[PDB]
Amino acid sequence: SGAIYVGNYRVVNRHLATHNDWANLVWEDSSRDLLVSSTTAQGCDTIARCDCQTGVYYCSSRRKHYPVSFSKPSLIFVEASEYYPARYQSHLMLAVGHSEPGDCGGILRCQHGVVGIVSTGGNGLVGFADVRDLLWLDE
Ligand SMILES: CSc1cccc(CC(=O)N2CCC[C@H](C(N)=O)C2)c1
Ligand SMILES: [Zn+2]
Repeated sequence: SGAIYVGNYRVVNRHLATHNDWANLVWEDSSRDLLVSSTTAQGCDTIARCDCQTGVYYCSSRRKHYPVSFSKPSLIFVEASEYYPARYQSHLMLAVGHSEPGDCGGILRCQHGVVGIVSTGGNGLVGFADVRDLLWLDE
């Protein structure tokens, strides 16, 4: 679990969105596993606007942060799950690092701010949904 809170927006994994997220829907994209809902309170976070390929993510299944080198956002095949059929997930960045299903929502940050959230993983890999291209989150 986890979310990004920026301005009057809440960014979560689309497969973990609640009934309240869908009732306050701003934008969603199944191909990115992202959903953004509106909030009444002002959010705690800053979004990075950069091309960093290193950062640190929070891993809830270890209660620890880990440094990672990650690939640039790209289209990556993701096997079928209870939430989606087998498909290409876009804007996904991979890195070597521990992850389990409940780690989705953990934030990846660089020195400039929030880069994205855990969305996939397996076999010593961890995949992050990028949010740096969503310029409208800042206005
Ligand atoms: C098996 S270790 C693991 C680590 C992190 C996550 C997972 C689960 C996983 O990748 N998916 C299930 C939820 C939706 C995801 C998606 N973005 O399509 C795919 C598994
Ligand atoms: Zn950066």
